[PDB]
Order: sequence, then structure tokens, then C-alpha cells
Amino acid sequence: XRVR
Amino acid sequence: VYQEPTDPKFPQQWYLSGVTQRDLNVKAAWAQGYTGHGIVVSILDDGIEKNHPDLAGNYDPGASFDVNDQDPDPQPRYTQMNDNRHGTRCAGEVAAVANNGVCGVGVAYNARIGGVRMLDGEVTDAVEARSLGLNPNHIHIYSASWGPEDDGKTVDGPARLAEEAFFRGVSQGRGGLGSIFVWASGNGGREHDSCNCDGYTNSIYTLSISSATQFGNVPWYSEACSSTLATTYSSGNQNEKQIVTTDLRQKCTESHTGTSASAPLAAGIIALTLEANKNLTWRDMQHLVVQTSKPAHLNANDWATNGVGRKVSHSYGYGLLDAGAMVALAQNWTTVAPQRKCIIDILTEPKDIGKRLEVRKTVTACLGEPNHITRLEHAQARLTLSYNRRGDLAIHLVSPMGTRSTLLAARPHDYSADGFNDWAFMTTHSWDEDPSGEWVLEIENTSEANNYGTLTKFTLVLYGTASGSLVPR
Ligand SMILES: [Ca+2]
Ligand SMILES: [Ca+2]
Ligand SMILES: [Ca+2]
Ligand SMILES: [Cl-]
Ligand code: NA
Ligand code: NA
Ligand code: NA
Ligand code: NA
Repeated sequence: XRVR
Repeated sequence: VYQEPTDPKFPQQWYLSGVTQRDLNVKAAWAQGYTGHGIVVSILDDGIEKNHPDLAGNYDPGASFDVNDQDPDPQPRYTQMNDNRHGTRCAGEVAAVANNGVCGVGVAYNARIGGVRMLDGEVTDAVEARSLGLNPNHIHIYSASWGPEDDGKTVDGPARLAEEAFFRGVSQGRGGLGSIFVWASGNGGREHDSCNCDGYTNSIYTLSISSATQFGNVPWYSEACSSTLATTYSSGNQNEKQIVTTDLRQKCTESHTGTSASAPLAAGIIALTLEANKNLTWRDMQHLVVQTSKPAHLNANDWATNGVGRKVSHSYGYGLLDAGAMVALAQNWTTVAPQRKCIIDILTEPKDIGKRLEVRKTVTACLGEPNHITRLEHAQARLTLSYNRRGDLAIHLVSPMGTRSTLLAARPHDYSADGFNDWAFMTTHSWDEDPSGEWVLEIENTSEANNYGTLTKFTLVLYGTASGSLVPR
């Protein structure tokens, strides 16, 4: 997997 | 009588109010008396600087948890690179304190704001589920400016625990009215990503929010898809202004950017809307967004008018949020009828895709049954197909009212041979249309290559009601  | 905030950077918050009409019309909601009092928003991210000079007055420990370390304190982990600044920037957009001589103001500057520290670590299914399901009878609105990788190749969505959290949240959260989940539609524009390949944004339980630049254009990072509901301003080129918010280490920043800034602004506007009517259900909120959002002066090459006269774009959904119009419409809102679900299995045999496949089906949308739908909300085309190069596919769905939704555009970087396994492509573009009649699914190979595959399942899933329509726009 999860990215900002 | 209403006096606007005096904070030093409030004049730089061009997206909250201006004479130009290129704004979210938030001051008009403030002047009606709605500033977020009594509403609780939680930022699901890498933490929240709870002692920040412009957050401390609104911080809510009941809206906060640290899932990465399993403790109550969501304070970010400080590093030299300031990696964990992202959640604090999102929080200030929602609920930075007003009239305190510090930085600017949140959209809902009297709301209570918390954070879930959950991105700073391995983000498992269980981590997402514990964050989405945090204190669901205290938190009203959850804001998520994160998701699967925007490489333009990934197809990924919530796994079982997270999907269970969404369903528990909208069913039992907020006293049964339903948790409000606000999602950033994504930053994969440069990779030609599609936010319908993202199951968080593609979910009917989230309000997926896209971005517009100050000059009203589709930003470089923007992802187009049919599941996006509406738009708020964010950053663009270096001549366009950016978002003003609280930064890590108790600072103020005027350069918050990307899809990340759009969801918190929508979450703040929804907080104002809940203050104006605390009895709104999760579906009520999406109806309000559809009815009040404003296309005008947003530039796109794909604006289309749907079957009930509303303009819709794959870059912007129904357009820019309008906070003044949201809170005005919310006050005397009549709760929508219970949600009906009509499941239509389209195929009688598998179909080779080849260069192009068109599947036509005339439906009755559960005529004569308690799940009869004459007023569509979300529609899904749940597709199972094999194909040798997934990113060469483009998929369109045409409603009986003639509204053509792009379910999937070409993704040049998606080389996958995995196909789609009951993937629920979702469109908001036929909201309020009668779904009876001929639906058309189009699958086409957009490349010159000799590609091959088979569509083995097409379930058309319609959600909606059978009462309460407005005269078309
Ligand atoms: Ca902690
Ligand atoms: Ca302030
Ligand atoms: Ca994406
Ligand atoms: Cl369902
Ligand atoms: Na319920
Ligand atoms: Na969604
Ligand atoms: Na029809
Ligand atoms: Na037709």
C-alpha cells in the first residue's frame, strides 16, 4: 503493498 | 455577521473561498453555521502529529489508534527524510484550527480529528481491517489517501477482513446509518493507471474523489475511471497554487499535492454536511454528492450527459464538490429507501474476445420482485475473463439510457496474463437512471497484436431503489  | 478566519495563511487557501468561483464554496457553508462541530473524522495514514499547534485544539484520541505498533498513540515516527508527514498534512486539510494565528484552517475547522497510524509498516489485510473498523460508533468519517501501487499494472482490492470491515461499517457503523469512507482515487496518471483496477476506490462503500488543478484541468497524476464520484481541487503545475496544511514538526506547508490532498478536503465537506443533518445514511451522502457537484469550468475531453441530464466525466465524476450546496440540500433531506440489489447473470456460454466482443442483454432489473430497481445507484459488471496481455483491453458498458461508461481503458504497462477473476468494475455514471432495457458490454483489443482470450462470466449487479425520482436536470 500500500502506498501513500 | 459571519467573519471569515483570520489565520495568516487563510488568504492562500484559494480552494476554500475566492471571488473567482474556482473554489469549493466552503465559506458559504461556514456562513450557514456549519463548521464541523460535533463531527469526528479519522485520517487512516502514517500517523498524526497530535500536538501540532494547528491540530491540538481539535485532536480526538477516541478517533485515533496506532495499528502499526498496537498502542493508542498515533504520533508519527520521526525520521530525517520526514517520511511520516503524510497523515499530518491530510489531517490539517480536514480540521486545522481556525482563528488561532497559526497556518490556515481546515474545511471543518471545528470538527474533531484523529489519525490511525497504519501505513508505517507492513500493511496487511488485518491492519486495514482494524483501521477501517476503528471505533465505528464514535468516528463518523474515515479518510484514506493511500491504496495499491499506481504502477499501471496492478489489479488489487481489499482482501477478506478489509471487505468485511467495509460491510460492517456501512451496515452497523454510526448507529446503523453507516460509516462514511472517503478515498483518494489515485496518483497513477503518468502510468496511465485506471482507478477501476483499485478495489478500494472501485468499491460502492467508498466515495472515490479525484483532483482538479487551480486552472480547472486534469492534473498529471489523475487517474480516470467510472467509479469516481466527485472532485476537489489539488495541485497542478508550478504556476498553479497548492494546498495549505499542517506539516510534520509543527510546521506549516503550502505545497501539499496530489490525489492525497483531494480526499481530506472531501472528508471535511462531508463533515460539514453531517453537521447539517446527522441522520444522513452512507447512501444519502453519495446521493447528495451526485446531486450537488458542479462540472462548470472543469476542463475534460470526455464530459457526457447521462440519462437523467447530469454531466459526468471519468476524470471528475459529477464534478467539483460544492460545500454550500451540500449543507443546504442536507437540511431537509428525505432518507433514501433501503438499498435493493438485483443480480443478473448475463452469459449463457463463454465468448471468445478476439479483436472485439460485444455482449447485448435486455434486462428487466428484477421486475415483479422486492429487489426491482427503477432508480439505479451503483452498477457493477463483474467480469471473469482470460487474456494474454491484460493492458491491451478496453472495456465499456452502455446503459439502456445510452450512458457509455469506460470500465477499463488501455493500460500500456499492464503486461499481465492473469486476466480478471470476477472483478467488479463499477460505474457511478448511470446514477438515478432506470436500468430496465438493453445493456451493452464491449471488450476490445486496443493494440495491433494478435491477442486472445475468453469471457467466461459477466454478472451485471445493479444497486438502487424504486421510488423518489427527481425530474431530470
Ligand atoms: Ca504509537
Ligand atoms: Ca489555524
Ligand atoms: Ca491507481
Ligand atoms: Cl452487496
Ligand atoms: Na444499517
Ligand atoms: Na468507491
Ligand atoms: Na429502459
Ligand atoms: Na438500443
